[PDB]
Amino acid sequence: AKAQRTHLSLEEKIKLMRLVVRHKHELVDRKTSEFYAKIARIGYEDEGLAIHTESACRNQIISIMRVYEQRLAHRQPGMKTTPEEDELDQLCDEWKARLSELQQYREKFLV
DNA sequence: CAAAACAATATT
DNA sequence: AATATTGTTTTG
Repeated sequence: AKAQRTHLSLEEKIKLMRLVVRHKHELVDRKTSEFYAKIARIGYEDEGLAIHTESACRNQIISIMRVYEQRLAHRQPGMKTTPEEDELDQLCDEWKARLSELQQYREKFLV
């Protein structure tokens, strides 16, 4: 997680996503934020990332997606395989699936 | 030099 | 209100 000041991000990104996926099942209709509001809570009370806010919990995770989709279409030569990058990719895929599953439900309700 | 990721902002 | 985005900072 880049941030204003940090030593290693790639590590933080994985740690953050490692929590979202582990809590992808958790979800409340009453309050959507109730989710991201919990991730930033356990992400700073266990991972010790630093400081995050509900809103920030929606921008950070969101940003990681844009990159995941961008580097997903690239699939171009000139890059080497890595364990860290591989894990992050897997975590993103799992999280992406959960988001899609929830979206499908919406379509069922309407049309 | 360039891309990635955050944190806040712009747009719907 | 919710999301991708936009500006700035960090990583590569």
